[PDB]
Amino acid sequence: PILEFLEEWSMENLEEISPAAIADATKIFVNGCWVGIHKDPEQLMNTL
Amino acid sequence: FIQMSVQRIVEDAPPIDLQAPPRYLLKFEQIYLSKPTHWERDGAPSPMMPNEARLRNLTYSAPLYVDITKTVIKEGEEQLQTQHQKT
Amino acid sequence: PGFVGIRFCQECNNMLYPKEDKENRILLYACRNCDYQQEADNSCIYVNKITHEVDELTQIIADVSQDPTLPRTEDHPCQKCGHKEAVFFQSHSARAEDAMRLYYVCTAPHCGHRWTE
Amino acid sequence: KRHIDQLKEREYNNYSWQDLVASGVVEYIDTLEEETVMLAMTPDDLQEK
Amino acid sequence: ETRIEVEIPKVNTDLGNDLYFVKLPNFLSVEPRPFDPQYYEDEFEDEEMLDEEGRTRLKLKVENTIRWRIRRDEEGNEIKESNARIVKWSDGSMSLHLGNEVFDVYKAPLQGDHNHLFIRQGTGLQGQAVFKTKLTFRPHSTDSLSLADRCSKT
Amino acid sequence: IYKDRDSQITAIEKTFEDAQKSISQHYSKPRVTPVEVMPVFPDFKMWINPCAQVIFDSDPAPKDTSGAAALEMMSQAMIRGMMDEEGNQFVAYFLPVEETLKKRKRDQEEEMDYAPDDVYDYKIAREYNWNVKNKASKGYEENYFFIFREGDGVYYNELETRVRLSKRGTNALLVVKHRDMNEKELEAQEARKAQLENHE
Ligand SMILES: [Zn+2]
Ligand SMILES: [Zn+2]
Repeated sequence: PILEFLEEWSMENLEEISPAAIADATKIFVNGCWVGIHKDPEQLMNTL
Repeated sequence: FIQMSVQRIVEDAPPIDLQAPPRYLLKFEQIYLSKPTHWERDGAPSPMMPNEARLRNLTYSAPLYVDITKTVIKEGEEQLQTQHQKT
Repeated sequence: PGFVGIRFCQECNNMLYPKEDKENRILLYACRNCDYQQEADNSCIYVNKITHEVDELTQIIADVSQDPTLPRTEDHPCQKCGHKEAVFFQSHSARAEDAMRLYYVCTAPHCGHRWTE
Repeated sequence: KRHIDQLKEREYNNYSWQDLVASGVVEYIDTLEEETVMLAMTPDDLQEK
Repeated sequence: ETRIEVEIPKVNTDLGNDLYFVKLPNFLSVEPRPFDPQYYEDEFEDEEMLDEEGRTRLKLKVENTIRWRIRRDEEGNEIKESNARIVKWSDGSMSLHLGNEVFDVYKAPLQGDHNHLFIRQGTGLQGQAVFKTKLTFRPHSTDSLSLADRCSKT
Repeated sequence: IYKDRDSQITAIEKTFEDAQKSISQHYSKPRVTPVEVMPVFPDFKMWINPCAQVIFDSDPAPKDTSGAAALEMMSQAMIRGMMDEEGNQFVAYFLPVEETLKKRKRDQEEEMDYAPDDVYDYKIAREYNWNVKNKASKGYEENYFFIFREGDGVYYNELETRVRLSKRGTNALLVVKHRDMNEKELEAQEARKAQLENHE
């Protein structure tokens, strides 16, 4: 359910992105799996 | 563990295929659990209460059953899929 | 001088190595699996900063102003926007012996000015 | 105060600990998350000073 | 000011006095069709595939479902009869009486959440009300995959 | 118990009979008297309209309008799908202007649905990205809201669609002119009314 919500939210999967975007974004780990990146970590944490 | 992990362990197990030609599948499907029970020589059922288990030095345990489906294929892709229930 | 990065071949995108023009006495960055070549401009192929005078302000990121566990002060307003509140903290990075120096970050959103005193 | 009032009568109204968690007034925090928490020992720490 | 002229129908609502957000627990279900014993379609889930867990869920679903039926009074007038009644008590607490089963109704302020009621009209949603309070139902008292004993050892 | 079809029907009929027993005393507290006993019925009036639950990430109330007026302003807000120049579909959140609220109050006091020749102006407040979940989407939990109509009963309605808005300079004025319901919308209202009727 959390992965579904994250995809549904503004998280970008790891195969979809270009490596240039990682630098300033927030990596997102779920149970130790790096599953994507997010550009607005603060409000994502608020939502969660 | 009882409610999720046993079923996951059973289902994650790879089905066993045997070659002597005839082949077999033997897939385990679903697990059932009874309540703790004791049978004497008569075989009449009775709930094993924990105090009786303490006094008679019994193990307080429940029997585990599983649904098994056996399929046999020899020629012409003829399926002999038979199901054994509550094994 | 500072650190000298690395270059990648335009064709195979492999690392370029430094070579000199024996005949012309010019520094070239030349691939080693393909045959691409390039003309250097820095002329400094290597650097080693023993004193390790590195700027901690470059590493600070403005997001730490959202950390609720950092102390906040109202006695060091930031120059860039004059906001009165900042978080402060120490470097806590190896290669920091006199590391009790404080660093400040403005807590006003969309300013994120880092400084030291 | 209303949460305390409802808990005082938990025998009758059936308002339980689970309702505190459901109303978002209490939270479970594990050690890693505790690393990021700013924790008051008592509500006296929230009083202005 | 770019003026976008849209012709939308006016929805006349009647939201009464109090609007409460309800998250139905797993043990309470709502059947929207009227109960007519002649037309009452039963679940009649395949006996076979149910487990003891499903049965307790089915039994709890039959008794704890809010239903309504149309009964003809003596004078032939169709009176809508509900199987559920909400009682406002003198102390301000609400209890839901479903048949003989009592569920305590807790009024909790939806603090933090912004639940709004909208109506879908054509290609847009029209706001109607903001949900302020959530109702939670609990059985008033504790007094409100298994298998049966195998007949022979194994 | 409830193995046979007939046994299930009798148990349900028994619940209706039990609900008709007059409630005079509190089940547990002897000194607590029932103030009002209201039967619970489906909302026969509002079921015709498709109700949606909209969850905002942040408070949609305009910063400057505090208190009682913000709730009235938010209760009449309009959300419309907008396509950006790049073809991306976003939802603009429109709030009524003060003038519209006065015109609307006149309509409510004068028991007139809408003044045919009145233009109700809405001003765009915020743009949102929309997630819509309908009854047909896998995992949609059916949520209800209860309406207490004093003296009549408690009416429950379903939230068929759940819209979650996550925060994404268009001074866009949504000019709404009210018209009468078209035949297709009325047919849709009858189809929804039929869900409350026992489908022969
Ligand atoms: Zn190369
Ligand atoms: Zn600043």
